[PDB]
Amino acid sequence: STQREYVFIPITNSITIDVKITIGGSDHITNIDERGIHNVLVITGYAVDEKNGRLVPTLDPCDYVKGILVAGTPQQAQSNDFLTLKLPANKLYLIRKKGNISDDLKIYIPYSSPDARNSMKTKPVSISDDTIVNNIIKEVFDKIYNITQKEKVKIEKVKEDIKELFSYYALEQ
Amino acid sequence: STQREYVFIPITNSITIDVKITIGGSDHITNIDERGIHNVLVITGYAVDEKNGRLVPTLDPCDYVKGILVAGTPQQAQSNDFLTLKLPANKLYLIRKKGNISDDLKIYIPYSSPDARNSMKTKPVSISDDTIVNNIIKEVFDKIYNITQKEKVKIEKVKEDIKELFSYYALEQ
Amino acid sequence: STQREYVFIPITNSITIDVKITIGGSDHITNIDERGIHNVLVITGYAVDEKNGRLVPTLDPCDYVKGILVAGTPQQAQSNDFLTLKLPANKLYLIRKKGNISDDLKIYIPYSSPDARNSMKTKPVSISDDTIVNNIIKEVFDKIYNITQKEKVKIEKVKEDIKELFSYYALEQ
Amino acid sequence: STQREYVFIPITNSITIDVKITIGGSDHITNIDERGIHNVLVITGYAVDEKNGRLVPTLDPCDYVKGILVAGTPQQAQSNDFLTLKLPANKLYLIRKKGNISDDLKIYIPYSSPDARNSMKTKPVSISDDTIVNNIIKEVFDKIYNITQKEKVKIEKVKEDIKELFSYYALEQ
Amino acid sequence: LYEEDYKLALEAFKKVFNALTHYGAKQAFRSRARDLVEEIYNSGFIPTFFYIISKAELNSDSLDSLISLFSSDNAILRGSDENVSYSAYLFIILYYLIKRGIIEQKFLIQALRCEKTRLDLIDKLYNLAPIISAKIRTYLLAIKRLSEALIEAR
Amino acid sequence: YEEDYKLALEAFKKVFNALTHYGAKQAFRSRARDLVEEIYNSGFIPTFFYIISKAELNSDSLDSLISLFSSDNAILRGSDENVSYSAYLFIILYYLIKRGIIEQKFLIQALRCEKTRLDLIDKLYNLAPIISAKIRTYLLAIKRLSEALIEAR
Amino acid sequence: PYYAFAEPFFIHAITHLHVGSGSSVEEEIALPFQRDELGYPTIYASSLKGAIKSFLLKEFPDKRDVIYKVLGEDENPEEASLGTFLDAILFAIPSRIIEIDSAKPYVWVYVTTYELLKKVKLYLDSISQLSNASFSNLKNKIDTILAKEGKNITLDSDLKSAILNEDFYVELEALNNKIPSIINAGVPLLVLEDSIGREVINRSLIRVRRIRIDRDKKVVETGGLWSEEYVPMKTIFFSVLLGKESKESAIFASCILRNLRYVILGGKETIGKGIVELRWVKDVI
Amino acid sequence: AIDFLVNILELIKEKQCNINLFSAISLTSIVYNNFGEFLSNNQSYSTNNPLLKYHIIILNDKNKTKDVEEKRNIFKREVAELISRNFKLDGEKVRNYFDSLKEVLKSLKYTIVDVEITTRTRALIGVSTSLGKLIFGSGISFDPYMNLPYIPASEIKGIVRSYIEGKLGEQEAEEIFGNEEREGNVNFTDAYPTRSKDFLFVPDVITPHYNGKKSEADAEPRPVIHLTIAPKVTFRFLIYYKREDVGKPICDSMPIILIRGLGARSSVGYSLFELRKIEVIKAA
Repeated sequence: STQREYVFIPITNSITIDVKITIGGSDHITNIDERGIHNVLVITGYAVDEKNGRLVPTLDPCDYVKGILVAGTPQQAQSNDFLTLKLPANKLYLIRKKGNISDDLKIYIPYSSPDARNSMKTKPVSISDDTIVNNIIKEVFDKIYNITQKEKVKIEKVKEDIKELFSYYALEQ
Repeated sequence: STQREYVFIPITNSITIDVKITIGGSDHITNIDERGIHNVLVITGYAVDEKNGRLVPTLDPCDYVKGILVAGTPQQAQSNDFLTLKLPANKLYLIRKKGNISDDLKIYIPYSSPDARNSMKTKPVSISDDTIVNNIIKEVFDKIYNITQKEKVKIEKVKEDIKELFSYYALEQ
Repeated sequence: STQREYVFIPITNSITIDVKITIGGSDHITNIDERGIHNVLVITGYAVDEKNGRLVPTLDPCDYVKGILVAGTPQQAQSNDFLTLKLPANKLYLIRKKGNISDDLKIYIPYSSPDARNSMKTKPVSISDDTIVNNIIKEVFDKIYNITQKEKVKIEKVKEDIKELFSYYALEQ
Repeated sequence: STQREYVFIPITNSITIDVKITIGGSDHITNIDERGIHNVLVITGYAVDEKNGRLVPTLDPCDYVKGILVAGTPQQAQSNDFLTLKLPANKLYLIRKKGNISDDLKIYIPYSSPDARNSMKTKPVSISDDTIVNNIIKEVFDKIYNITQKEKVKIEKVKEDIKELFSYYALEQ
Repeated sequence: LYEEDYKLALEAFKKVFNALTHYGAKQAFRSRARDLVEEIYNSGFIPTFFYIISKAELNSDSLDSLISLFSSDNAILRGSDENVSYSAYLFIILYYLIKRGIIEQKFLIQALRCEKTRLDLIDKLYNLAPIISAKIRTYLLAIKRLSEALIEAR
Repeated sequence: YEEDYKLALEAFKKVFNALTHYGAKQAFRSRARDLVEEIYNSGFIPTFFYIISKAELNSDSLDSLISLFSSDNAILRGSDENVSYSAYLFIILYYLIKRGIIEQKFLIQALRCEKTRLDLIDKLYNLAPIISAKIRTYLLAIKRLSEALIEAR
Repeated sequence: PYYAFAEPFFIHAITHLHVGSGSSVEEEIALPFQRDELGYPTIYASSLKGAIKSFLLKEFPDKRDVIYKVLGEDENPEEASLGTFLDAILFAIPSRIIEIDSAKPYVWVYVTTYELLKKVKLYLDSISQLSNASFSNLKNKIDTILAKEGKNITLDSDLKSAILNEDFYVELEALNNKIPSIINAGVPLLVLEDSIGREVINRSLIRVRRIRIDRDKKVVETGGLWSEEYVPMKTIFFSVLLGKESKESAIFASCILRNLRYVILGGKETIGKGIVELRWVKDVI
Repeated sequence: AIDFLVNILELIKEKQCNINLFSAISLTSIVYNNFGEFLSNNQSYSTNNPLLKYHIIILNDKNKTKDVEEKRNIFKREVAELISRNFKLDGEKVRNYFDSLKEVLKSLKYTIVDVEITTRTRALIGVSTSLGKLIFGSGISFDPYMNLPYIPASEIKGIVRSYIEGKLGEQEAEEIFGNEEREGNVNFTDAYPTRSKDFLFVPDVITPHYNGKKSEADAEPRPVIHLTIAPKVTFRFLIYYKREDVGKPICDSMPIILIRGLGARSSVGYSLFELRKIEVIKAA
C-alpha cells in the first residue's frame, strides 16, 4: 500500500514538521515537471483556521481548501486526532492532474476542533506577498521534491503555480 | 438562543435513540405549508453508512446527505460523538429558501468517524414504495410536527415528494 | 523654502528608516479627517523592487506607485541617490484634491538603479494582510502623525482605506 | 539581449550624432513601409529641453515624448547620465504595430539631470515649419535609415506623418 | 447595495478581463459577447445557457478556476481560446444570476460539477425563466458594448 | 454661465480640424445630430457605452486623442464612422476635462492602459447623473455647430 | 354624441409586419418593433393613419375631397381632420408551442394577456361613452375572459400544460366553452397572466439578421450586419376609427370604410412585409 | 418541465411534421448538451425514447468520459437523421397561403409573378441562422410559424439585384430596386417549399483539415455534421409590382441567376437551383 499526507498552504506555515519519512516509496501524487504543479487537491465544504494550523470542518460547500499531496505518515500520534481516509484514486478530486495512480491511498489530512462556540465567518483568502512565498517554496517544494532548485532553473514557475491558484477560504478569528 | 438538529433520510431504522425535542418553542423554520417541504438543508461532502446510521465524511462534493432541520438538543447524552457546529446560517445550503434565518444556526449532526480500513464506495439512491414513505412520514415527523393532524390533510403532498426530492450517496459496507 | 519627502505604502519591512523627520514644517498634507485619507499622490512610470523598496524607473505607461506627502528632509545624510525634484506643484498626480496647492514645492523620492541582470518584470499588487497593514499604520503613519492619541479614535478608517487605496507594480523579484 | 537605442524628435540641433554606430546590424523595429513611421515608441512622464535635448525624468503623466527606437548603443561615450534597462519589449507603448517583437531589449535613454535647482515647469509644443522636419529627416533619418530617399519614393507621407504624429513637452529653463 | 444592469456588467467584465491572460482568449470572448445575446433571444435562455456550459468544456480544472474567479480576483481561466471564452461568458451569466439573487452560488456550483444536480438545475431554470428572461439581455448588451470597446478584432 | 457655447466652439474647432477627410466631418455631423437625443432618452451611461463601443479605442486612435488635447494639428485616422465616434467621444471627454468633472491627469493615464480605462468608465458611472444634467446644452451647441458648419453629405 | 361614427376593427397580419421605432442605444436590435408603454408590440396611430390615408388617396381618386376632409388635408391645413385613429393594441400574437398530452398537436398558439384585453375593454367603454354606439358582444366576451384573471387559461382547446417559445413552461385552465371564437378560427388562444405573458409575447417576435455584400469581394461589408424584428403572420391588432359629425364623415364611413380591406403597413414593403387585412367588428365580429 | 425534455425525440418521431421544429430542436439541444447527465439513470425508463439505446451499447470501458463523448457523437448523427426522416414536407398550407396571398395582391392591383424553383443539390440557406445551431453549429433559415425552411425575400432580391446591376450597370438597378432616395418598384415575398420528393432535410458533413493551419504538424480533421435542404425540394415565391416596365428585367433574370447559387457554399456546388415554372398575371 501507500499513504499520503495533506499540508495545506496558508499565508503562514505552522505545518512544516508533520512527517517521519520524507518521500515514502517512489510515490508523490503532486507533479512538478518544469510546467506547473499537478495532481492538486481541493476539498469542498471545509475550511482552515490560520492559527494552530489544521482544518476546520464547516458546512457550506463554497468553503474550499487547496492543499497538495505528499506521501507520508501522521507523525505516529494521530488517527485519534486526524481523520484517516482511504479512497480509490477515482473517488477523489484532482485539478490539473498529470496521470493515474493505482488506487492505493490512505490520506491523513489535518483537523482541528470544529469550534462550535463562535460563528464561522469564513473569509476568501488568496495568496500574495512574494516575500512570504520565497521561503515557503523551500518549506514545501524541496522539502518533498529536492530535485527542484537543484537542476530546476524554473524559479518563477513553481512560484507562479501558487500566487494565482491556491486561494483558499479561512475564518481568521 | 436556539440550537437545531439535522437528521438524514435513510432506508433503515435508527432514529428514536437520539432525537428528543419536538419544537422547544413556538414555530420552526422547516415547514410543510402546503407548498412542499422548505428550508431542508443539504450537506455536500459526506457519505451515508446507514445501518444504525451515522454520517461519515467523504472527499467528494457530489456526495450529498439531505434531511430536515429539527429544533432540539438530541438526548443530552452526547456532544462527544456528534459534529457540533454553529454556522451563521448564511453559510448553509438549503432548498427553496422562503423566509429569513436566525442569523446563527447551531447544528448537531449524527456522525461516524471514518476509521479507514476499506475504500469508500458511494452509490446514489432514489426511494419509492408509499408504505416505506408513510412509515417515516408520520412517525418521526409526527414526533417533531404536531401542528399537523389538523391541517396537513393531504399527506400526499409530502408522501409524493419524499420519493423524488430526497437522495444521498450510500456506502452499505 | 520647502522640500518634501515621499514614502510609499509597501509590504516589506523597510518603512521606518526611510522616513526620519516626522513633519518638519507647520501642518500635514497627507492627513486624515476621520472621513478617509486625502492628498495622496500616484507617481507613474516607475517600478518597485520588493527588496528594500526604491522606485525603479520604467518605460511602462501603466506601472505606478502610491505614497504620502510630508514636509521635512529624509535622514539628514542622504538624498544623493534619491530622485531629487523641485516642482511647479501643479503637475502632480494627487488624489482627493479638496484644497489647493502651494503652486511651488519640492520632494525627494527614493530610487534604486535599473540594475538589469534580467529583463524588466513587474506585476500588480494589492496591499493586504491587515495585520501587516495596521503595523504600517502604527510604525510610520502614527509616527508621521504626531496628531494621534490627541485626535485618533478611529484608526480603523486608516485600516479600511489603506488596504484598498494604495497599490503598485512591484518587481516581485 | 539585442540592444535598441532611443532618441526623439527635437527642434534644437542636438540631433545628429547620438550613437556611434548607425545600424550596427541589419535589424530594426521602427519600420518605414510607405505607411509612415511604424512603431513610434512613446514614453510619457518625461519632458525634453532641447538645449542638449534629453528626456528629463518627470512624474507628470501628461508630459509625453515619442521618438525613434534605433538599434544602437550610447557609443560607450555618454554612459554616466544614462540609465540602462532590460525589458520584455512589450512594456513599451508602440504605435502602428505591424508584427511581433524580440521581447528582449536593451535601451539607453537620453537622460538629463532631475533639475533639483529649479521647479521643472513644463511647456507643451507641437511641430510646424516643414523645413524643421525636412532638415531633421536629413540630420538623423539619413544616417539611421538608408531606406529614406533611396527606397522611399513617396516621402511626403512621412513628412506629414512626422508633422502630425509628433509633439512633446519642454521646460524652457 | 443594489447595482443596476450596466454597473453589474462593469464589475463582471472587469473580473473577466483580468483573468483572460492571452489576448486571443479576449478576442474570442469578444466574439462570444457579440452574438450570444442574439442567440439567447432566438433559442431561449435555457437552451443557450446549457449550450454555453457545454462549449466551455468543463470537466477539467477549468471548473475550479471558474469558481475561484468569483472570489480571488487573482484567478486565471485555463484552456484553449474557445474553451476559456465560453467559460468566461459562462462566468458572466453566473455572476448575473448570483448578484440578482436569482439562484444561489452554492447550488449553481454544485449543479455545474455534479451529474445529479444538473437536471434539477434545468428544472429550476424552467421555474425561474421569466425572472431571468425579463432583464438578462440588457445586462448582456452592456457586456457586448464593453467587449467591443475594450478589445479589438483579430 | 453661457461659456458652454464657447467650450463647444473650442471643441468643435479641434474636431473640425482633426477630421481631415470630409467624409469624417459629415459622419461626425450625423453623430452630433443623433447622440444628444439618445442621451436625452436613454440616459448617459448607456449612450457612453454605445459610443465607446463604436469608437474602437485600440491603442492608436487613443494617442491621437491625447495629442488632439494638446497639439492643434493632430489628426484622427480610421474609417469615417470609426473616427466620427471617436471625435464625439473626444467632445465628451473634452467637456469633462474643461469643466473639471474629472482631472485630466487621471483621464490621461486611463487612455493609455486598458487597466485604468475600466476605472475611467467606473468613475464616469459614479458621476452619470451630474454629467447628464451638465452636458445637455453643451452637446446641443455641438449639434447646432455641426449642422451649421459641416455640409450635409 | 361626440363622434358620428365609431368603427373598431382588427388588423390581421397577412405577411409578417415591420413597423419600426428606429434605432436606440437601449435595444439590442438595430430595427426593433414599435412597443407599448407596457412593452407589447404596437402600431402607433400615426403609422396607422399615414398608411391608411396614403392608401385611400391612391385608391379612391374621385373621393379625394372626402379623404381630405375626414383624415386631414395634406398641406395648407385650414382645418382639423374629422377622423381619429386610436392606436393598434396587440390583441393576440402567434407563439410557438410544444405540448405533450393533447390530441390535436399544434405548432403555434395565439397568446394574449389580461392586460391587453383590459386595454381592449377600455377602448370599447371609452368609445361607447363618446359615440352612442356600443359593441357589448365584444364587451361580454372580453369580460367573460377577464373574470378568470390571475390564471393562465385556454379558450379553444384542452391543453393542460405547454412550453411557449421554448423557454416558458405554463399550466392552463380551460374556459367555459360558451366562450366563442373571438379570433374566429380553429387555432387555440391562451390568455396568460401578465408577468409571464409579457416575456412570452416579447420572445414571440421574429428577429431576422440581414447583411450587405461587397459587390467585388462578394463577402460581407464591414458593419453590414443588422437585425430586424418582425411580428408574425396572422398577428391581431385592435384599434378604432372615430369620426365627428359631418356629411363627409357619413360618406367616409359608409362607402370608403366598406371597400377598404387590405393595406400595407410599416416598412420593408419590398421584401414582402407589411400586408394587412382590416376586419371591422361592425361588419363581421 | 424536464419530462417535456426527456420525451422530445419521441415527440419528433410520432408528431412528425406537426410539431414545432424550432422549439423541438431547441429543447433537444438541452438533452444534447447535458447528455452525460440525461443518461445517468434519467432515461425516464421508457422504451421508445432513443436515450436508453445509449445504455445498451458499450463503446469504451477504460474511460466513462470517452464513453459519453462517443455516445454523444453518435447521438448528434442520430438527431440529424431523425429530423431528416421524420420531419417531412406537407406543403398544402403553403399552397393555400400563396393562393390567398396572390388573391390579396390581385385585389391591390399588383402584377404578380409566381415563380417555382427546385433544389438540384443539397441547399444551404441561412447557414448562420439559429436552427440546430445549439447542436450542429450550422443552421437553416427556418420560419417557426410556417414550421418550414424558407428563402428570405431579402436574399432573393439581393441576388437578383446583384445580377441585374452586373449586366445592366449600377444605375438601371437603382432605377428598378431604388436607392436611398427612391423606393424600389419590385416587391419580393419569401420563398417556401411547396412539394418535395421524399425528404425536406438531409444530414451532411464538412470536415476542414487545413483551413487556418500553418503546416502538416497542426493539421487535423474536425467533422461538422449539419442539416441541409434535400434535393428535389420545390420552393415558390411571388414577385409583384405596379409599373409594367420592371416586368422585363426580372423575367429574363429569373432563369439565369438560379442555375448559379441561391444560398451558401455555392462555390462548391451546394445551393444550385432550377427554374421550374414562371407565370405572369397582369392586372390592368
